[PDB]
Amino acid sequence: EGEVTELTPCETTISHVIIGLKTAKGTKQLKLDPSIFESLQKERVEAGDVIYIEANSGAVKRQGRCDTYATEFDLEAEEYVPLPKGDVHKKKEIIQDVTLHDLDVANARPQGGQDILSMMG
Amino acid sequence: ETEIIEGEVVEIQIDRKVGKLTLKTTEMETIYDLGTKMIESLTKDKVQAGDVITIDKATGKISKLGRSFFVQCPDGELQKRKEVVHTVSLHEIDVINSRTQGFLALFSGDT
Amino acid sequence: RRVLDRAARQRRINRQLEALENDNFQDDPHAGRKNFQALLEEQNLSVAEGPNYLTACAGPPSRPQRPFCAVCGFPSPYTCVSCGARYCTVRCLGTHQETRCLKWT
Amino acid sequence: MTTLVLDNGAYNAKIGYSHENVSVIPNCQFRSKTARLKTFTANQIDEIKDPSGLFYILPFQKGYLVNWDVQRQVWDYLFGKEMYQVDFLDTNIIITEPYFNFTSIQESMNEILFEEYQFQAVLRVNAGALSAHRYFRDNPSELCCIIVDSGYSFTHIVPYCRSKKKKEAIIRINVGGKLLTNHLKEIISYRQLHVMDETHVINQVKEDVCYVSQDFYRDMDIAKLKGEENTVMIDYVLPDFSTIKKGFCKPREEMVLSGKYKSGEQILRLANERFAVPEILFNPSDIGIQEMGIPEAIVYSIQNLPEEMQPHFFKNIVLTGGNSLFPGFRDRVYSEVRCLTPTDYDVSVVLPENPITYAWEGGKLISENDDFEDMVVTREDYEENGHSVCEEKFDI
Amino acid sequence: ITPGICFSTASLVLRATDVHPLQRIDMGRFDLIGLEGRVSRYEADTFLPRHRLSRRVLLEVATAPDPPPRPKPVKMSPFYLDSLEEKRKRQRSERLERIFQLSEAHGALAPVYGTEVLDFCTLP
Ligand SMILES: Nc1ncnc2c1ncn2[C@@H]1O[C@H](COP(=O)(O)OP(=O)(O)OP(O)(O)=S)[C@@H](O)[C@H]1O
Ligand SMILES: [Mg+2]
Ligand SMILES: [Zn+2]
Ligand SMILES: [Zn+2]
Repeated sequence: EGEVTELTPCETTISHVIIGLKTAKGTKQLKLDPSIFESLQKERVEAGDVIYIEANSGAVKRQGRCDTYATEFDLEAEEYVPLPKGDVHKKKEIIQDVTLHDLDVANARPQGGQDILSMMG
Repeated sequence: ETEIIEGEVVEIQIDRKVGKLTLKTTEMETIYDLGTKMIESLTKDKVQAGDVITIDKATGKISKLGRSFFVQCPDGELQKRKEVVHTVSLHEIDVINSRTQGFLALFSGDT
Repeated sequence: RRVLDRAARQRRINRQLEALENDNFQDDPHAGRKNFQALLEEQNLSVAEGPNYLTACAGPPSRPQRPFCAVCGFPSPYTCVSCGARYCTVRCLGTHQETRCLKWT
Repeated sequence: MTTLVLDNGAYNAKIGYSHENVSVIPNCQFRSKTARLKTFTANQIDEIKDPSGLFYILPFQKGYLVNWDVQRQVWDYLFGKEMYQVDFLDTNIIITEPYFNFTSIQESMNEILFEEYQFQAVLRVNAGALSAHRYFRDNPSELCCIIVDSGYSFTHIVPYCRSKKKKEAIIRINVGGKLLTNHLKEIISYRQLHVMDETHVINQVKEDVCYVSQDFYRDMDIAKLKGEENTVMIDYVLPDFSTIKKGFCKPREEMVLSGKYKSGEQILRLANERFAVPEILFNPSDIGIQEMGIPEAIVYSIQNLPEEMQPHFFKNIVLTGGNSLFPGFRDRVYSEVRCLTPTDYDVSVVLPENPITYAWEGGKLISENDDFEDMVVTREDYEENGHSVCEEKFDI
Repeated sequence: ITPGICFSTASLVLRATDVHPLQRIDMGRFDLIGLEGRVSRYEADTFLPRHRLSRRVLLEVATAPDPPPRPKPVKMSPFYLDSLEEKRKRQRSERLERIFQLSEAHGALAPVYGTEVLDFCTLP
């Protein structure tokens, strides 16, 4: 998690994506699986945006722009968010309770899918 | 809390993207440097000089409430910080979060 | 109202910034040798010719400039149309128009 | 025999002998309307009793020595029978120079020092070199350091190796105490009362009330308030030099919200200028200077240098100069550099007890070394080889 | 022609179902229906049990130098820091362990039916 300071795909197609995330406690350079580049492009991630990336799934959520760039324009339709406080890499060991019905309903219908039948569903 | 910009449009300029927007009240006049998203919002909803509009700054929600030269131009400050209070029922929360575009079910049944 | 071109705004900004380097604002109470520009022009200092005074100047900041009110200093959402000065309230706009807009009083 | 250490700054001259303490004396002449025909030189400003409307005759413009007559007079007063009684023919002088000093100024320095005074030997260095020497003497295990010299007329950021100055990575920010004082004058004159002729008093006000904010916009919101909650707002009583010799801040318990006081004291109320003025050091673009601030310039200077040396530079940030005495300066610099520095690299920012006299202590230390005689340039060698070898030996 | 209905609600309502990733488990370890049409019986039953990576192989490949360049076709320490390097090698070990754990997790599930069964059973 952090503000994006650099987003550079490395061509061999793309072998990997090098990203730079900034927080109050420093800067970290990360090598991303090339499949995450599609997620980053879909989320419209640019330098100065505050994002988080899931290590296990590659999911990207762009949760606004950094408030340090709030004065770059006098009127933009943007949601400006503070810079994250902790480290870029956050680890948490959690215990979550689920029921068998939750697993049943998760497998009743497909999720996502870029096909036309999936989108119409 | 939200920031609400209500005024009369004086001049709107968009060039191949960068743009400027000039808004006035009965007490003050200002020129704004526009971003890409606000430029897109102002292009989608046709805004020309003389229109009295209100803008929600965070969302680009532009609603034209008439033309002035018919509604009188706003008087006080152009940019106002407003406190908006919503009372939302539990059913409304459930329906909005039931599915994508699920709020439509609040009006057409189909829950 | 009248409108000032980019040259006038840049000249005003340069004049204000240069005035901050002045030794004194008044004149000599007694009322009765070079300067920095003469030193620079005598040095014949060229860019990219190794480290020097010109190449040591700090580059533009990455973070965007933050607007502040030219009257009271608090953050200013508004920009004056005539001269481009920033301001934050109707009272501040009136004060700016009376004091420093157009003619520089 | 003896060695004289001089830090010929644009605002204060740190002059002293190697075997003695350090003295801080203004390096400029003064004229006042209370004296018809009388020009004050150096520390003679203490003699005047009404420093209002004081006129400054400076030997430095934009941080470089450009007026030679006033500088010569100040040096003659400092070296005269009244101050130090310097025996020029048997004394060595360590005098500091601005960064990237022009060739003409260096020639004039060499000529004046070796002919008009005829010093035995001269060592012309930069204040950062002496600060780095002092830091390395204090910390023998460190191989690199980065020096921030936020002074009167500029703020340089120079990285130093053990015995070499990285000339490629020197970055100058054209914001100094002079600019901050003039900006404070302009703000006060435009907002409350005309003080453009009160440079001394406004400088004291800046030294007394200004501070660096950890949270800029929270402080702005607090200052915008009215009443008890406006903790930032304070009342300053300017000195009239009749019954109030020196300026002071009214106690918070004694503050009056209305601003009207029965006593006829000329009270200057400062709310947002407390941290707006110091912020120009960190954000030059606030007032209109399109230059990177101190933390960003530190990061840029370090990152220009090779990768292997970067963590050492990040571990030895040293703050020198008068502007570093602002409250919250060290913490703000540390926070911003930590935000910009890679997480794997540790950040350490050190503010010495007396950043004014750091360079003088470094000069004293380098004078006490047994390698001192090799660094200086003698007059006997000056006669033949001097004008080239002065440039050759000194790493300006 | 009428303008649409503008239904205004609290911004907090739109985040009611949202849960931070550090507060939720990975539900892809129970995703059986997502494997259909993408994962085959060969991958689950024959290939992966034989060609799963091990920690030893992963570490050997990571530590070993880069392979020699593929031949062209023929028609026939003063600034060294110990703490920084210890941190870097700990980070590398953590990265390799994460790679191993994710590779095991992403191929653990076998399809209920599989691509081969569906293709065989799917008439024109
Ligand atoms: N307590 C203080 N708080 C804030 N500023 C201070 C304080 N004391 C001194 N200053 C400022 O420190 C500056 C002078 O610092 P110095 O570094 O000694 O200047 P100088 O080195 O003689 O000139 P340069 O920059 O080396 S050419 C002045 O602008 C003062 O306003
Ligand atoms: Mg100095
Ligand atoms: Zn204002
Ligand atoms: Zn104006």
